[PDB]
Amino acid sequence: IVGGYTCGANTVPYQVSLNSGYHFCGGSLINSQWVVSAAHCYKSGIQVRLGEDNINVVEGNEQFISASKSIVHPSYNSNTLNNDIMLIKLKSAASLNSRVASISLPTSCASAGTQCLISGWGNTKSSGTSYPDVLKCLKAPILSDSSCKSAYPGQITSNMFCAGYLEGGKDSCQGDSGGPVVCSGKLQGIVSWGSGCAQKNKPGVYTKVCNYVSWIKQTIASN
Ligand SMILES: Cc1cc(CN)c(C)o1
Ligand SMILES: [Ca+2]
Repeated sequence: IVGGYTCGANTVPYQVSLNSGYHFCGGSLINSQWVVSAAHCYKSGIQVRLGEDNINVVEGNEQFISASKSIVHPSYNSNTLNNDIMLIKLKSAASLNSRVASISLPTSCASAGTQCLISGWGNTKSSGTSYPDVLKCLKAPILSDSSCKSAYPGQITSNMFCAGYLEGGKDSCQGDSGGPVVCSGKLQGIVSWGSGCAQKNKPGVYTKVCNYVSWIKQTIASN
């Protein structure tokens, strides 16, 4: 997250870190045994880390649970990043509490102008490289489909939306991949892609979660 703020320990209780020897992606806990992330975060050997603030220090509220299975969306295209969504099942159910909690799926799509919270352990620099240890947060509005398409000619599908600031300065970045965009207590987006970070007229692009609720529910119900 570039141009954000330090969230505060366990203030974003649905935020997970995906770890394969190191943090490589964010995710969102949607029930006691399932995480939603980006399909571009797919790899084998995933451990889900919940209750994290400082990802380099065991602070006492963590639960570390290995993934038993991952399900990449059947229509995910890695070139275009269309349908950039994946489900991860935990080998055992997380113990839910005030610091480890699920986030509700949307019942309807959020509109341009809706204020959301984006979070992650990604790069905090727009030019250089600096990775924070503690979770960073950014309040950002959803941008109109028209401005999103104008920002990225030929690249925005019906499964994507832009959020952030056309002036730049405040954005998601590398390492935030797969993490949450939460608006009014609903998971509306997944950190997906962009062009650099916090650059003028290049806002973050997010997977449009409301399009996938039926798939998520049916997949969970049979797996
Ligand atoms: C994970 C990620 C988010 C964004 C949006 N600035 C980029 C380039 O990479
Ligand atoms: Ca920790």
